[PDB]
Amino acid sequence: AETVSFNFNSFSEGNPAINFQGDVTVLSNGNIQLTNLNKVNSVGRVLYAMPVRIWSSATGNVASFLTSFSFEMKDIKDYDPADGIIFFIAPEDTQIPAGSIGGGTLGVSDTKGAGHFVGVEFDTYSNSEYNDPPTDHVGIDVNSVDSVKTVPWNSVSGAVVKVTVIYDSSTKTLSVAVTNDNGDITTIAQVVDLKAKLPERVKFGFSASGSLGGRQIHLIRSWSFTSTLITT
Amino acid sequence: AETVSFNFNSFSEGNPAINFQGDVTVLSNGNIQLTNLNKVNSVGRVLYAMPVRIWSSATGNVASFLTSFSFEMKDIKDYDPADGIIFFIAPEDTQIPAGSIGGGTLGVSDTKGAGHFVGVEFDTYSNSEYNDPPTDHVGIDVNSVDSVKTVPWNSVSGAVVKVTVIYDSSTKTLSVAVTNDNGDITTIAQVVDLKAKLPERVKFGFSASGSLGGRQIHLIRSWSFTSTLITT
Amino acid sequence: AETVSFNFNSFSEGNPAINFQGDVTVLSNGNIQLTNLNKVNSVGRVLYAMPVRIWSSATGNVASFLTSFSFEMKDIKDYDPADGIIFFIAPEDTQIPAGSIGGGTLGVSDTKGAGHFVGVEFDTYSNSEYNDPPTDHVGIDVNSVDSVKTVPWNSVSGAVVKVTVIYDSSTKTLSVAVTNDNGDITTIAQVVDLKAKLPERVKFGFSASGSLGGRQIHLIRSWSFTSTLITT
Amino acid sequence: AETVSFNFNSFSEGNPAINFQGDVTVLSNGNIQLTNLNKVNSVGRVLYAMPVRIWSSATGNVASFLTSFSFEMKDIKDYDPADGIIFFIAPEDTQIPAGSIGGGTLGVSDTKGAGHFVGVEFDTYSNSEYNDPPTDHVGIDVNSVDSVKTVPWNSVSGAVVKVTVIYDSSTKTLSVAVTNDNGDITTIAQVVDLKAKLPERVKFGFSASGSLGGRQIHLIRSWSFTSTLITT
Ligand SMILES: [Ca+2]
Ligand SMILES: [Ca+2]
Ligand SMILES: [Ca+2]
Ligand SMILES: [Ca+2]
Ligand SMILES: [Mn+2]
Ligand SMILES: [Mn+2]
Ligand SMILES: [Mn+2]
Ligand SMILES: [Mn+2]
Repeated sequence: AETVSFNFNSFSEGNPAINFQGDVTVLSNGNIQLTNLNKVNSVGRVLYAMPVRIWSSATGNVASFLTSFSFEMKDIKDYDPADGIIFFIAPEDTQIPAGSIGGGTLGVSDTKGAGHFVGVEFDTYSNSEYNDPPTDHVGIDVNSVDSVKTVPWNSVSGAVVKVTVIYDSSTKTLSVAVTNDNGDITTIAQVVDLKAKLPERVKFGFSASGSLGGRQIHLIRSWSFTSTLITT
Repeated sequence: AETVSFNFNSFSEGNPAINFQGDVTVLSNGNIQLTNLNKVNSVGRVLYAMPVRIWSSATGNVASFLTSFSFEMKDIKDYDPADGIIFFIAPEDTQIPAGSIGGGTLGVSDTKGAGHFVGVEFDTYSNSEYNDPPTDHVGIDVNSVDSVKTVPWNSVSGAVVKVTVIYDSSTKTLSVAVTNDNGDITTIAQVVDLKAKLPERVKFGFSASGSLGGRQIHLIRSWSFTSTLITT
Repeated sequence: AETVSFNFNSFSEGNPAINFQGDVTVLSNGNIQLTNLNKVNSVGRVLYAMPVRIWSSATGNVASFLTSFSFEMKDIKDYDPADGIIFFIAPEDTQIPAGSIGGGTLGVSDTKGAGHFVGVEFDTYSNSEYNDPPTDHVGIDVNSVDSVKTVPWNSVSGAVVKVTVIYDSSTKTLSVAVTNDNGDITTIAQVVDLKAKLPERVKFGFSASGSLGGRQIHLIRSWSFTSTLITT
Repeated sequence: AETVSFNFNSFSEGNPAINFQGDVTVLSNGNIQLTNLNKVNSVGRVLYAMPVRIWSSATGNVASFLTSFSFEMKDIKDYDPADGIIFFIAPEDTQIPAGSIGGGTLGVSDTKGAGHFVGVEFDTYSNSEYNDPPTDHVGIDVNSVDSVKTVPWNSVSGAVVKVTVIYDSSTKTLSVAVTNDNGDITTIAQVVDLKAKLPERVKFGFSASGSLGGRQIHLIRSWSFTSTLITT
């Protein structure tokens, strides 16, 4: 029984359990703000320091994890809300793409839209070049921001959103259940083999980016985590 | 969107929001002791008053729901810790089986271990008659307690456990993630069609049965559920 | 040397192991409920019947003890949560203060809040009448409820809390580490010469007190304890 | 609050959560074995991989921590048991003393007997040079295997121990509570200022060494940590 869990009701520049990437910045309160509002093509990402082992080439067993977080996006004239937020998983050596252009890559892929990540994106700005659907949305991305599957979601300025991902390794089904402002929930799922698209040890994080014409406020609020691996 | 949401920190026998059925009683703090210990073949069930439409035959759309709740199963000599609690989903006119028999029917099935329902059971006694595993577990039950899928679980006496369930209409997946005391977490997932296996309107609830020689305590401590069915 | 250890996962009116006092009552899930909620100025206590010897005058040595216990306190309209639970150590003949008054005495002190005992008080009502910190606090008490040491704590309604308490004799330091629900721990410590405060043999127990305006649910869940006295 | 909890009921090589040093090896049943037998002057350390910041230069606050763990020492024909185990706290960039003699240093101090580290030790071999007591003892070490204070203890071949440590920041009182196979608890405490003896960030871990004449089995059955740091 190999478990790894943690809790964050407020973050802070300092706590080694958390490492920053890009323009993340800690707020007077406790929240985290990924993108910078004055930089062009900004990119921010944040992830748990110590990496997590999600499977053993020894037992072949895959790990199951339960997570949940609360973010919040918010408009800001005269720019356009973009591009959004992505909850990802990446090799223990993941850096913000080389000279990343930011924009709709969500700071996790390259210009073409690819990279070595598996995540959940809360895309608010529909990017043609990546086959985004003409509306805001929740989607599953694998080694590319050209989501494998998506789902009609609605970004609400100032709305405090709440997410809950459940990974059942016995089926390898990634399950996402978003909890909007008003109550309506949005659910998305996609059977993705982690042991096949990711290395033994990986890192869990949050990325958010903006273009030149679009910049929005990206704040992460809470992120509890627990992942158990079985070894026998 | 046609949503339905509620949250219970503690209940009562009066709050018409809850339907009590049988041995079900209510502690002096809000916990719902399902089974009675002095009675043999006891059966406790607590449905959620107001029924919920989980699919419109007109639109074919199946509702998606995210629920999380907490229970507790504490031993009591000289009996056995059987059979356990079950979070089921059954038609709006559902009632404890005609001339029930506690035991491993859990208050949802007949003698043959059959019935009209869908649920996540937390089994602690191996009743070979309905082909159960050899140890405590968590199974997904479809019109039967002879589970469709099982994962080895570990019930702990006087252990506050946490269950989070996500049903994603799109994939018709019933993701289950248990969070035992210590920290380790147990998960099991499956594909259920509800619509296929159920009427448009039903009720969500818990249940607990108790054989002749084996009785135990089944406390339901908290419960939140939010269902939504896109339709328009 | 001479050790005295025990363990309680449940209790039950019909066990010579514990003396009941006040308005105490045992629930169906094996839980000592201190205060009864339909009475003004309620005081129920509970303690190990067999008086334990913490120190002997012949040798001059004091014993060290290790104890852990868990309790649940829960809110309810229309009264306000108070006053709270207190783990205390008193003389072998310790009785509930003559003609109690409830309020911030926790069943150990009188009207002036002073008595013969030494205990840990998980406080929920700021009884300024006894120089109480303006928030749910934690503190060590020595012959009164006008704490020597206090620590901002935070009691969560309907939340299961654990507590480990250490008392080293060589330093006579009372260590206390409260583990809330969410995980963070609140701790407090102090120097206390039991030998100079309490008599050779003393009983250990729990006590909760209510008032006319305010009341709440006091649940003592489990209790294991161990103490060793050097005899040379 | 900035808590950091984890816990292992068993260990496994590779798990990025743990860092192994020296002669450390993991047994086939989840136990770690700090020392090597057929080797001379064996030293074995195991650290919680990720660093925990034990104090903030911003507020000046220390953190409190509640950790408990289980260790076992067994005799091997006809090498005398030596020297013992040590739960320590030291600067993250902590490595095994270059050219460590092992033995009475337990591999956390040099020949002289000093080193930058705080820690509780379960010493079991009279090392005149380090002013150790005449018998198996326990002690709170502060930058020297020459314990600031020790108490009599007793290593029992193949016996499993039970230790609970609590460091209350409000008093800077590190208190330990041992539990011999038989039952007697063993308390010892001391005021160590983890704010003034170490650097904001440290690593926790267990170290075990030996000699040529002295050798033995050191196993660590399970370790569970938790440390909250208030930041406001
Ligand atoms: Ca985009
Ligand atoms: Ca059964
Ligand atoms: Ca008070
Ligand atoms: Ca030594
Ligand atoms: Mn997209
Ligand atoms: Mn079953
Ligand atoms: Mn007080
Ligand atoms: Mn020593």
